[PDB]
Amino acid sequence: AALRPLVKPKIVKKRTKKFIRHQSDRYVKIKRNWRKPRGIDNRVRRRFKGQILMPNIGYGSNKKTKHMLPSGFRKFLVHNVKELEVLLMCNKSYCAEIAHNVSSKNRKAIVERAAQLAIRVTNPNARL
Amino acid sequence: NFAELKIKRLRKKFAQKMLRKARRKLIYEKAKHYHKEYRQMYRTEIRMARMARKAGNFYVPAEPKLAFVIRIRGINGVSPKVRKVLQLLRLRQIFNGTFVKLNKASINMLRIVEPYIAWGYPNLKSVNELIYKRGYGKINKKRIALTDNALIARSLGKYGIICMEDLIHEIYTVGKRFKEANNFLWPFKLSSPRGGMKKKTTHFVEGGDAGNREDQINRLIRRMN
Amino acid sequence: KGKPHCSRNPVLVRGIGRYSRSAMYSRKAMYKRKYSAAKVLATVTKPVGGDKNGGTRVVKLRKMPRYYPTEDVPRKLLSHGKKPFSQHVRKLRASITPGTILIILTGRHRGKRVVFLKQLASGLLLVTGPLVLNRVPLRRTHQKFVIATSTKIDISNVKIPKHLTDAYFKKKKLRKPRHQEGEIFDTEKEKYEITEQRKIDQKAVDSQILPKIKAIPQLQGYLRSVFALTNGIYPHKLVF
Amino acid sequence: SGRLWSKAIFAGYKRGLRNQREHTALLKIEGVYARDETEFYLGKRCAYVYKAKNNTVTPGGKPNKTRVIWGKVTRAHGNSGMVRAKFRSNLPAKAIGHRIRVMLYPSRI
Amino acid sequence: MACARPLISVYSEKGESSGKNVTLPAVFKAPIRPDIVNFVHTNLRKNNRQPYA
Amino acid sequence: SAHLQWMVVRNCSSFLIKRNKQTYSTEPNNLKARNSFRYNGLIHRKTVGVEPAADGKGVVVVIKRRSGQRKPATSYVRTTINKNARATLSSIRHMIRKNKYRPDLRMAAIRRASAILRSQKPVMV
Amino acid sequence: GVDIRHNKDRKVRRKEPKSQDIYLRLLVKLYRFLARRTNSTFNQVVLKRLFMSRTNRPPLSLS
RNA sequence: CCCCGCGGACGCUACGCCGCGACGAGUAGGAGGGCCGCUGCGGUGAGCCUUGAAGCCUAGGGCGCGGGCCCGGGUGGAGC
RNA sequence: CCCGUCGCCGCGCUCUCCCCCCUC
Ligand SMILES: [K+]
Ligand SMILES: [K+]
Ligand SMILES: [K+]
Ligand SMILES: [K+]
Ligand SMILES: [K+]
Ligand SMILES: [K+]
Ligand SMILES: [Mg+2]
Ligand SMILES: [Mg+2]
Ligand SMILES: [Mg+2]
Ligand SMILES: [Mg+2]
Ligand SMILES: [Mg+2]
Ligand SMILES: [Mg+2]
Ligand SMILES: [Mg+2]
Ligand SMILES: [Mg+2]
Ligand SMILES: [Mg+2]
Repeated sequence: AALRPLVKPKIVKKRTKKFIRHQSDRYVKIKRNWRKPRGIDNRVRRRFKGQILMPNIGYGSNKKTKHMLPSGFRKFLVHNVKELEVLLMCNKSYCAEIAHNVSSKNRKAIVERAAQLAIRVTNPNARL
Repeated sequence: NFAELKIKRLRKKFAQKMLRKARRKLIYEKAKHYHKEYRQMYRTEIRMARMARKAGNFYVPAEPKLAFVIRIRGINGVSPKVRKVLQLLRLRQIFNGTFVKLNKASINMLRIVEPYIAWGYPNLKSVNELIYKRGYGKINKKRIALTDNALIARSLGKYGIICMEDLIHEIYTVGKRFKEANNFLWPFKLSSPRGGMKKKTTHFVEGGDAGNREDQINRLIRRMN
Repeated sequence: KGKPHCSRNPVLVRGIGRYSRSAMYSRKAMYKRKYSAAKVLATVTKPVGGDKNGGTRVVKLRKMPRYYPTEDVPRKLLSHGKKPFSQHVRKLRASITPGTILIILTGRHRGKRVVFLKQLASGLLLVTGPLVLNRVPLRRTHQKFVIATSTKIDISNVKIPKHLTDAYFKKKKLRKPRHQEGEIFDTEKEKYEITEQRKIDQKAVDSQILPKIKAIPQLQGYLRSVFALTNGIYPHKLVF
Repeated sequence: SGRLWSKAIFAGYKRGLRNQREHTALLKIEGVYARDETEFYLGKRCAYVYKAKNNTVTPGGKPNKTRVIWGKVTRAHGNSGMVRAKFRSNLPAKAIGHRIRVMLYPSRI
Repeated sequence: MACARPLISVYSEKGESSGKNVTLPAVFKAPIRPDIVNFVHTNLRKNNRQPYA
Repeated sequence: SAHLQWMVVRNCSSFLIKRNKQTYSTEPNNLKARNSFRYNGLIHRKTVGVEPAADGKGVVVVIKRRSGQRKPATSYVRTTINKNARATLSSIRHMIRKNKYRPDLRMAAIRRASAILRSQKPVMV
Repeated sequence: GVDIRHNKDRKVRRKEPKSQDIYLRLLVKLYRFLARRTNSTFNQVVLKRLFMSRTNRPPLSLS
């Protein structure tokens, strides 16, 4: 059915959960966006056991499967048909997706053209 | 000229083939010679002590000239003088072993780091299993596994050492080029002793694991690599 | 070309021959067997036919591709091992010998006691619990999912038919040819039919194994019961 | 027509006093109270069979409420017949003190 | 290349070559050097600015 | 010079697209449409480009001639190939290999021609 | 844990010109190839001088 | 002196790609990178947009170690 | 030129001729 990627390696994620900010659970004013704790007595910064984990480079994904979608493709944002033909020779490794601001009439032509060029669209049925 | 160049390439390949074939035969025979030498020394020590007992006298064997030193303590809270000597012994990590040629200068260094190391006199089997299983060469400042004889010969051939057997012979029977052969070896990265340690904080003669255990270092080596 | 000889170097341990290089040089008489010194037409011409259409046409076999993908995959490195399954060596436990009573551990014949006949070319065991005794036909089974009991019957000088191979016992299927879109069920044939050949073969093996089972007392009753674990006994304490 | 599996108890996870390694579980097999008797069970398939609310497909049967987390015995734990087991998914903590079946499937006898 | 100065046709208002030629001025063979162009452009666009406070 | 012009437009170009950790170049004669010195379709004395025909069938093979490098109006020679896929690929192979006209672009042009022709044949139901 | 010091691990040296001069970068490319693919130590010295700053490339008078 | 085959993957944004080895605690502090983010200006995208911009909401799908980002649905009504 | 069953290493057979033991 769907267009298949050139290769589909097993994607290994070291961590599947978000790094939430320290004490973002206790306050609405503090959002889940990560911020490095810099307090003198902060137990999260000191890395005490059972505390909120800190992001570091060891969690980095394998370079072979980085930015890979679950379908084995990587995404390139497109805004018109002209930007879609840059993926003609990258058909089996990169998939197009249409930007959110593109009109319903115009993204119909993009989906139609991408079907012709065998480019996979992540959101082919997006205003209809 | 196509035929002439093809023949020229075949001549060179054959010559290279004969050169390995001669080199392989040399490696084979030198290992045979070392085997003859190894039992000669093993039988000689038995025969030497055996004839002293016939006369009612005592044969005192030569003091061992080779020691295997294993660091048994970590890197926390080490006094500067002990820290410096361990670096000079290339023991920068716990359970890092290395071969030390024994003399007055080296023994007094081993006494300084007495609480931090366990050492003794390795036998022939210990040297073989350390070199073969965990032998890594310091080649161009890199830790390279000794998977081919060419790695040994490229860096040590000028000293006459061209194979693992030559490297083992130089280490065991402390030869003229022991320093070069020993330093060529990356310090041995041994596992934790399977079956545990008696007590790392005290000397071997008092029930612990530190200090000089003469031939008992071989028992430690088997559990440790 | 000479007739191929045997190895002349008996193997005493895998990877090591009994005789040395010089010993084998003499056994091979290599001293006198010394030697000093000494395709596939891709194109075919064919008479095309027709006046002033040329004599022939140089037609090349294996034409060039008419489409190339946007990208390909590099070839693999060479592995020097990793043989296919049909060339693997087949290992059989020493406790399993022809005539041994086995206990099936999985499948619809769970816990039944069957007779072992032979190991097949794929390593699968061929078993028959005399179909009269416990309703187990001539069937394949895996040695890793059976228990080899110590009770054995002598099934030597019985003839297991030659065609009883892995291809004989391999499953067959119908769906789904001549049919792509599933709107009318192709669930027909699902009733697997016992081939009259299978009944003939079952009758042939049983006719000569059943008499030997009847020889020693109450073995048919043993084969007729199933194996079970009772709250008193434990498998590690059991002698099979 | 028979139990065909050994009764075992999920005693807990491999752990220190203050650290718990949930990827491996310690099983107590009935009748095995010494380390030298655990040899038979090494490599044996073990299953944690439970029931849930929604039906799930049953291999060779109609869908029912039975679910299973499969595993196998890896090695002996301690001197008193405990064994360590690895399951495809870490055993839920609600199963501590409940039934684990040891299959006898990968038979070496 | 640098010393070579080609001849360029002068095109007529109708768009075709008029037959007159001009040798390429040497300035067109000068070093092309965007880092200087970017630097000069960066500091000269600041010169028409109007103060705010 | 190609190397000098590359140092100018390697990161500053109107055809440059830098999105989603990827980089693409949209100049007319860029096979694979990637930002690279080898595949740039503007900086080289000789280039080859493969485009779909004006109608919906065939390909246009455009090469750059060697004479008028400063005269873009007559600098490109466009030929149209409207035959079967195997014969079309052979023509492109001969144009690049037999002429020794940028042999490093042989498979890129052949693969691009295959993609264009594959896109021109009608879709299925 | 290993007993080493990490304060001297990163050697401080020019691995490229900090200039964006495209002509200097072109002849750095030329002499990066020459230093690599020849045994001439002259090319190595010239290449590393090309990375150097202006204060490390003082003018040479005619005298 | 290739030719019954006229043919033969990928690559090399050289600020790129590839290989090997060792290493990885950190307050005060220093430095680097940021295709992290905000606003405005010069260029550029024959960019997007009343066939719906900004903003906002969302048990929706994902990406990144992370800063954050993209896409679906709703609301909104003129810009981005 | 249908997908390098390849390098190092360790071997076996043939381009020699006789026999011996099973098997067709
Ligand atoms: K850190
Ligand atoms: K039940
Ligand atoms: K310095
Ligand atoms: K803009
Ligand atoms: K990110
Ligand atoms: K909106
Ligand atoms: Mg994530
Ligand atoms: Mg919050
Ligand atoms: Mg504090
Ligand atoms: Mg301490
Ligand atoms: Mg133990
Ligand atoms: Mg102390
Ligand atoms: Mg470390
Ligand atoms: Mg530090
Ligand atoms: Mg750090």
